[PDB]
Amino acid sequence: GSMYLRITNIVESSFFTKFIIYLIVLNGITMGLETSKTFMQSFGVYTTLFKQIVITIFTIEIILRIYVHRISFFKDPWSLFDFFVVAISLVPGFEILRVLRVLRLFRLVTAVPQMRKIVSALISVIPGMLSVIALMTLFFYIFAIMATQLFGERFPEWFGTLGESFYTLFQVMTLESWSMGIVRPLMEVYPYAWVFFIPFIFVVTFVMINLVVAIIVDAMAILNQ
Amino acid sequence: GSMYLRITNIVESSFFTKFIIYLIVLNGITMGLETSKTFMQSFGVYTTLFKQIVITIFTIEIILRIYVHRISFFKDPWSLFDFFVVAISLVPGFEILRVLRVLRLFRLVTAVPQMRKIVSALISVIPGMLSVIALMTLFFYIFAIMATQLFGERFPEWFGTLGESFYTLFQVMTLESWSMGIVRPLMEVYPYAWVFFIPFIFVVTFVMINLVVAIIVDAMAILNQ
Amino acid sequence: GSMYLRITNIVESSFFTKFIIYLIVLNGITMGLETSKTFMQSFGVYTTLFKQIVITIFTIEIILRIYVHRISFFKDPWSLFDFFVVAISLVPGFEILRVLRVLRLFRLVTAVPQMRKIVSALISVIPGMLSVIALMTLFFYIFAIMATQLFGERFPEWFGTLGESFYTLFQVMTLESWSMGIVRPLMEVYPYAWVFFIPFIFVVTFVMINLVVAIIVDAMAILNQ
Amino acid sequence: GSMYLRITNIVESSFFTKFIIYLIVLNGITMGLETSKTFMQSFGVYTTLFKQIVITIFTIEIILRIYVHRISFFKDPWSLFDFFVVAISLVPGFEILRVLRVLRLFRLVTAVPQMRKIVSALISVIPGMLSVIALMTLFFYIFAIMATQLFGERFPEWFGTLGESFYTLFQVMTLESWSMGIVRPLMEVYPYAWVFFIPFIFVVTFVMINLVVAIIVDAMAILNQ
Ligand SMILES: CCCCCCCCCCCCCC(=O)OC[C@H](COP(=O)(O)OCC[N+](C)(C)C)OC(=O)CCCCCCCCCCCCC
Ligand SMILES: CCCCCCCCCCCCCC(=O)OC[C@H](COP(=O)(O)OCC[N+](C)(C)C)OC(=O)CCCCCCCCCCCCC
Ligand SMILES: CCCCCCCCCCCCCC(=O)OC[C@H](COP(=O)(O)OCC[N+](C)(C)C)OC(=O)CCCCCCCCCCCCC
Ligand SMILES: CCCCCCCCCCCCCC(=O)OC[C@H](COP(=O)(O)OCC[N+](C)(C)C)OC(=O)CCCCCCCCCCCCC
Ligand SMILES: CCCCCCCCCCCCCC(=O)OC[C@H](COP(=O)(O)OCC[N+](C)(C)C)OC(=O)CCCCCCCCCCCCC
Ligand SMILES: CCCCCCCCCCCCCC(=O)OC[C@H](COP(=O)(O)OCC[N+](C)(C)C)OC(=O)CCCCCCCCCCCCC
Ligand SMILES: CCCCCCCCCCCCCC(=O)OC[C@H](COP(=O)(O)OCC[N+](C)(C)C)OC(=O)CCCCCCCCCCCCC
Ligand SMILES: CCCCCCCCCCCCCC(=O)OC[C@H](COP(=O)(O)OCC[N+](C)(C)C)OC(=O)CCCCCCCCCCCCC
Ligand SMILES: CCCCCCCCCCCCO[C@@H]1O[C@H](CO)[C@@H](O[C@H]2O[C@H](CO)[C@@H](O)[C@H](O)[C@H]2O)[C@H](O)[C@H]1O
Ligand SMILES: CCCCCCCCCCCCO[C@@H]1O[C@H](CO)[C@@H](O[C@H]2O[C@H](CO)[C@@H](O)[C@H](O)[C@H]2O)[C@H](O)[C@H]1O
Ligand SMILES: CCCCCCCCCCCCO[C@@H]1O[C@H](CO)[C@@H](O[C@H]2O[C@H](CO)[C@@H](O)[C@H](O)[C@H]2O)[C@H](O)[C@H]1O
Ligand SMILES: CCCCCCCCCCCCO[C@@H]1O[C@H](CO)[C@@H](O[C@H]2O[C@H](CO)[C@@H](O)[C@H](O)[C@H]2O)[C@H](O)[C@H]1O
Ligand SMILES: CCCCCCCCCCCCO[C@@H]1O[C@H](CO)[C@@H](O[C@H]2O[C@H](CO)[C@@H](O)[C@H](O)[C@H]2O)[C@H](O)[C@H]1O
Ligand SMILES: CCCCCCCCCCCCO[C@@H]1O[C@H](CO)[C@@H](O[C@H]2O[C@H](CO)[C@@H](O)[C@H](O)[C@H]2O)[C@H](O)[C@H]1O
Ligand SMILES: CCCCCCCCCCCCO[C@@H]1O[C@H](CO)[C@@H](O[C@H]2O[C@H](CO)[C@@H](O)[C@H](O)[C@H]2O)[C@H](O)[C@H]1O
Ligand code: NA
Repeated sequence: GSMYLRITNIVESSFFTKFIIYLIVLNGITMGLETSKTFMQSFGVYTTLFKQIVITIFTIEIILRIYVHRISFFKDPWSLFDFFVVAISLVPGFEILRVLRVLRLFRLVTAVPQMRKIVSALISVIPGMLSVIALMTLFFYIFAIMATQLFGERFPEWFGTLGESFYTLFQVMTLESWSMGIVRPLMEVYPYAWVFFIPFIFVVTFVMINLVVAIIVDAMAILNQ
Repeated sequence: GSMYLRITNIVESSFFTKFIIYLIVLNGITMGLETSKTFMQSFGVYTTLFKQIVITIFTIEIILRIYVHRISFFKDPWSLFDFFVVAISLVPGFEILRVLRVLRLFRLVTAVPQMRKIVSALISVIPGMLSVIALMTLFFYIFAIMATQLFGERFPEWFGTLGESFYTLFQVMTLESWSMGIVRPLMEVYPYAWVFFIPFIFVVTFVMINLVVAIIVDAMAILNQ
Repeated sequence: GSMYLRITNIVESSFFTKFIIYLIVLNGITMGLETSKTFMQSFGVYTTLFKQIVITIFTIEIILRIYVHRISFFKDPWSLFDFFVVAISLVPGFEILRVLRVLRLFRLVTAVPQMRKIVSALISVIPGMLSVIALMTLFFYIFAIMATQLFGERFPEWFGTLGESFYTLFQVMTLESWSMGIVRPLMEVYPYAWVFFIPFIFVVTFVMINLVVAIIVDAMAILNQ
Repeated sequence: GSMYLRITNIVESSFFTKFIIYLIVLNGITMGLETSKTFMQSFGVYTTLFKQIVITIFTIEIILRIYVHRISFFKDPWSLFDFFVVAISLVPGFEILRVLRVLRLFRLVTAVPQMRKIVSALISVIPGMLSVIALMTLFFYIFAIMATQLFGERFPEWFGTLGESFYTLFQVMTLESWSMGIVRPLMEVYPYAWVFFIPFIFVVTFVMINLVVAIIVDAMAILNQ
């Protein structure tokens, strides 16, 4: 009751979240310096223990947050994200987790209010995009299957798999080395390969243009009214 | 009369189109697995016959649809598309048709209502573009002819044909390896080649920008009113 | 007087301009077929004389047009363009003119009304762009001079001239092989070369974005009112 | 008093700033010609002294400007820029300053009113971008650290440093040789490298799209009202 009110008044105070922010920036500087190998021979003893103390502080502070807000902490996406980040950082995963630990720096966007505002502004335009995202995914899946069965035996590196055909169709979509890297080599053996790729590029570019216009008229519809 | 009303009540029922949708997704999974050669040695006997039964079901179900709606089925673009897809899938074409058979997966967009809504939204912005499309096609045709007669003998691979000059001008338009892949090699022998290509890129980029702005002010004109 | 009224009624009749249009499309087909060398061994005798008769018809028909409208023909940009095109096509220029002759196909846009409408729509957005065009040209000129004097001796092919530095800065602007083609080779000898090019790319991209937004708010300003 | 009023009437007269403008354009022509080495053997004696007289004139004329407007000259960004430019041009820096001297040509934008108007129009859209700029910088910093610690030992040239990982992530962002130049070489040894780069590209492209839409709705918000 009084303990609760006092400890919640600590958890949702400014100085608490500010202290967490400043641990975040200091530890961001830390992880920036830890990529330097000469630096690590000299100061690795210190930098590792600094990461240890920040992570215990974070785990304690989500213990307090989750104490204050039991169900609503798990109903809240930002705190859900802080939980899952410190949890990943807490697990001892074949070293692939060491690189995942630096995701804790993303907590900066959850701790600081303006960053939180812009990333929710970013997520909010995604609902309107689901229709075109699914249209494009189906178009890519149908074309990936055709590109695989058309070019897979003679070009195993680029189209031998459904997965590699996704990859290289996605490359083509970004128009990166499309004709010189993939189409023209293909035409040295399959001469009408452009019949598959020119339409692919045209439809993909037009749908991608329509995606971005679709966004604007949404941000404008909330504006003119 | 009563038979008609009963069989039309079956054809335009939800469960019918839903069953067709679920055959579509199952067969999409099927065609996804059929690109895998090891999978096919094991289960090709089954996967081929699954494709056989889905295609007979589709042909039966367009027989029913076309029965219900004789003229209007052929006046309807989505059903016209389903007809032509199953028809392609029904024809025994030098194996080039085997890859065309996976176009049947596109029926998913015609069967499901939201996909149908977004692709007609996509087609509908095309009318407004016809003017600029034809302007660009004429500009490409005039430039393709000049690039052919300017660079064709000394660069047969890139400009020896009107068709190859279309191709490589289209490549340049996507700005993919423009100077490094085509212009600079050309300048090693024809030093003023940039006089042809820099304007080409400028006019092409400006017209393409104007295309996309042209789209927005159309989607906005239906909005502000 | 009556002769005038009758011959002007012929020049500004539909069938006259339509006949000119159909000569244009036939001759476009002609010039398309003339790039084919095997075709020319067979039918070059005919195709050349077809180009001769169309060009005499065009010169006669601008003689009539300029007869009808003396000063205003020269005050009119479309007719100014037809004049200069047939004039180029009439001059016997070291064969560089043979390729310029196909510019006569552009007369199609001047003869047909809808094409004329869209290309003036295209020209009309250019006035608003003069400010940013001149800002960019000054920025390119200042940077081209620095890139020349910084990298010209050790990289004569890319930056040895002010002209070659324009060219390759323009290439960088289109982001085509920027780091792999130019920056990274430069850094193998001049390690801080990115200090010149990263800002260049940032400012160039931001100004180019601002150019395109600048266009939209103009096309919208004529709309919301 | 009277001297002041007379000398301020000279400094803020048109002909004064116009004369400075014409020195600027003449000296721009000069610096354009100075990159030419054959030109310099012939006329370098003259061109260097021309640059000497223009720079003394500029230093005198900012002496007069700063005389007229003591505090407000330093409170004014355009005059602050002219000051710092002539000051750089006045310092005798291991020849790295010789190339910086051509920045004096940028004074043209500060002297001429329309250029001044468009560049402040350009700066003014930057405030609204700070939120997304900082979001992207944090995302790049977190990913640069992961790309360094994931790929640095086996790819020292592209990811051996935090700085080189910034560079090549920025390259990927411009989609320049992404898969062919970096991802596919990486996959020859680290096969799941796309799990790092495909998301990177998706999030980076979406945030960059949102940046540009963010700009438009700002330029439109000042318009519809
Ligand atoms: C919002 C996010 C802001 C991001 C701003 C980023 C500012 C820093 C970017 C770093 C750019 C330079 C990196 C670099 O040059 O790397 C070199 C070293 C590794 O080399 P090293 O092995 O030390 O080689 C020594 C060679 N020697 C003896 C001749 C000197 O590698 C390093 O030493 C890297 C040192 C990085 C310092 C950390 C900077 C933290 C900035 C603030 C981030 C806080 C937000 C979480
Ligand atoms: C986060 C919010 C929404 C995100 C929007 C995108 C959502 C859809 C994402 C794609 C869904 C399909 C994923 C997929 O098919 O994965 C297949 C492959 C498997 O890779 P793999 O076969 O292991 O790679 C081979 C390379 N090797 C052997 C030499 C190592 O892995 C890949 O190659 C994937 C390549 C990129 C595929 C992108 C597909 C784009 C579809 C439409 C995207 C939206 C456009 C607006
Ligand atoms: C709206 C459209 C949604 C699209 C979502 C796409 C999700 C699936 C993307 C597939 C990405 C991965 C593809 C891939 O990795 O290919 C590998 C195999 C071929 O290799 P394989 O010859 O089996 O090599 C065996 C090697 N061994 C023995 C060591 C294991 O190739 C395969 O096995 C591919 C298996 C694909 C499964 C089908 C997935 C269907 C997803 C739902 C689509 C329904 C809408 C029509
Ligand atoms: C679906 C809705 C509307 C679509 C908008 C585009 C409509 C216009 C499409 C193009 C019309 C002209 C087609 C054409 O000229 O085809 C010529 C070539 C023939 O190829 P080919 O000579 O067999 O290729 C040689 C390569 N080889 C020998 C080594 C195998 O084949 C090609 O290389 C074609 C290359 C692409 C040409 C694109 C022309 C773009 C014009 C404006 C496009 C619209 C921009 C908004
Ligand atoms: C608004 C503008 C519309 C533009 C639509 C463009 C439609 C035509 C695009 C041409 C695409 C194909 C070009 C092509 O494949 O070139 C091959 C030949 C040159 O090869 P050739 O030397 O004949 O080799 C013979 C080989 N052999 C004996 C085994 C057959 O090269 C040719 O034969 C080219 C023939 C082109 C025919 C002219 C088409 C005119 C279309 C309408 C344009 C009118 C508007 C002015
Ligand atoms: C039509 C309506 C308005 C058009 C907007 C653009 C207006 C401004 C155009 C550029 C003005 C300056 C032209 C210029 O500086 O020409 C220099 C070079 C000379 O070439 P050169 O030195 O012969 O090339 C060397 C290659 N080699 C020896 C191996 C054969 O030739 C080039 O390399 C030129 C390269 C492209 C320069 C583009 C400069 C862009 C400035 C801002 C463009 C507008 C962005 C919105
Ligand atoms: C708003 C900004 C407007 C910018 C407009 C730019 C117009 C000029 C662009 C220059 C493009 C051509 C550059 C070029 O071709 O470079 C060649 C020479 C260096 O070669 P060089 O060593 O002379 O070789 C001689 C070879 N020989 C004996 C056989 C003739 O290199 C040169 O001679 C370059 C000469 C450039 C002349 C200066 C042009 C000033 C234009 C107005 C700028 C005023 C605003 C500040
Ligand atoms: C002017 C108004 C606002 C401007 C917007 C951008 C503001 C943020 C800029 C970037 C801040 C971080 C700078 C940084 O981390 O510098 C690190 C490296 C150090 O280079 P270094 O390690 O010496 O390069 C190695 C190459 N070598 C050894 C072979 C010579 O140097 C680099 O490689 C930098 C590479 C480009 C980094 C761009 C980061 C973009 C973040 C978001 C950009 C805004 C997107 C809208
Ligand atoms: C919504 C729009 C949908 C657009 C869909 C378009 C699909 C069209 C795909 C075109 C694919 C072209 O791929 C085509 O494959 C066949 C099948 O082997 C090749 O066929 C042949 O190739 C060469 C011929 O010199 C030989 O090695 C061999 O005799 C044979 O395999 C064709 O020469 C090639 O051009
Ligand atoms: C709406 C805008 C329209 C823009 C249209 C612009 C068209 C301009 C095209 C410029 C083309 C340049 O192409 C030009 O071709 C001629 C004709 O052989 C070459 O001429 C020469 O090339 C080299 C010279 O070293 C020699 O091999 C040879 O003696 C000769 O063929 C020129 O050196 C080349 O620079
Ligand atoms: C069936 C679909 C209907 C077809 C019509 C749809 C449009 C298709 C256009 C062809 C696709 C290739 O698209 C190519 O993309 C590149 C991207 O670098 C464009 O380059 C772009 O540069 C600027 C700067 O970003 C853009 O504002 C502009 O849209 C475009 O000019 C090429 O100018 C464009 O041609
Ligand atoms: C509006 C924004 C304006 C932005 C303007 C930015 C301009 C900055 C330009 C940075 C250019 C870097 O170019 C720099 O040139 C000098 C001058 O030789 C090189 O200096 C040195 O290079 C290498 C060093 O290993 C040696 O061969 C040699 O001893 C020497 O020439 C630098 O190492 C290089 O990094
Ligand atoms: C006669 C025509 C009038 C000439 C003026 C018309 C504009 C011409 C611009 C030069 C054309 C090259 O166009 C080049 O396209 C590339 C596409 O990757 C742009 O790169 C682009 O990145 C972003 C992200 O998409 C775009 O929002 C932006 O438009 C542009 O900066 C280059 O910045 C631009 O310069
Ligand atoms: C907001 C979104 C955030 C997205 C973040 C995504 C991060 C995911 C990064 C995936 C990185 C893949 O990088 C992965 O690195 C490990 C660690 O060595 C490699 O592991 C192995 O590589 C090869 C295996 O043949 C061998 O040389 C060796 O035995 C081993 O090092 C993996 O095979 C590689 O695929
Ligand atoms: C001082 C200036 C202020 C700096 C901020 C201005 C923005 C600078 C951004 C960095 C420039 C590189 O710009 C790079 O252009 C490429 C063009 O292929 C973009 O790729 C683009 O793809 C799509 C499709 O066209 C565009 O709608 C979008 O704008 C962008 O994501 C990269 O995502 C972008 O990062
Ligand atoms: Na490229």
